[PDB]
Amino acid sequence: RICPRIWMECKRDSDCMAECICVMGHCG
Amino acid sequence: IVGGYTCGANTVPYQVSLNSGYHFCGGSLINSQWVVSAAHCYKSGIQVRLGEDNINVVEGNEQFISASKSIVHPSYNSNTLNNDIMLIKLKSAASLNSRVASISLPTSCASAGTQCLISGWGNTKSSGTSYPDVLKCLKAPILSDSSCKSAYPGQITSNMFCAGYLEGGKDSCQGDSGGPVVCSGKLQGIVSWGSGCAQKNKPGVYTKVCNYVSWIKQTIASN
Ligand SMILES: [Ca+2]
Repeated sequence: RICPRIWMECKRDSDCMAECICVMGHCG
Repeated sequence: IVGGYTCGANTVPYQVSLNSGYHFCGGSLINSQWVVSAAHCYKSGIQVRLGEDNINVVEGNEQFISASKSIVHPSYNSNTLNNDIMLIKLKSAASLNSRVASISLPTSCASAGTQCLISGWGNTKSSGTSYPDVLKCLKAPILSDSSCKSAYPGQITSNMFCAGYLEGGKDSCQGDSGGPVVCSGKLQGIVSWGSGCAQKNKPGVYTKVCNYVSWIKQTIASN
């Protein structure tokens, strides 16, 4: 999947960019 | 950076940290007033930190300058990450010295097999989380066009290249975005994206800087 390598906090999958997912509080 | 080593304080003088209350992306100093990073790293009110090693500790060689303006590439596509490059003008010119120096723009594109240096303060784990306080480095070769396209079917454009190892184990990762890929003393890439970090047959994808040299030179001289 396409997941930008930017550091970002998250509470839910939808908080992340492109196809990144919220893996335990961090987009990845 | 996953599977890398520690660079050593100020051994990568062109490396900068983009900070919005915290480090979120890296960047490369190209001249006293300009920094190149990834377009997906855009944010208003960015503060650029130069001459950094330990991002938590003040060591005396740092320079914190606010970004005055950020130019995103006209054809940047946030969905495909095509043309993922951005230019940031500093509010004040940075003082160049032994710890803070610019990196040269390339005159030609690099070939597959060329060893490059990738650096950043991003995650150091493929599974889990671990963010470093000091700058990490990784030496990785540019992969062939064929290898890159087979790894990411239909997702690689002419403005991207793959660098890393198909065996996995070493790669850039979240927090490394916008950072440099230097080959032969020239800025050839910008950390952009990937599927996970250091996964087998899933190398990092970088913005091919050689395709943007004239655009960069024009922009810098017109703003
Ligand atoms: Ca510091």
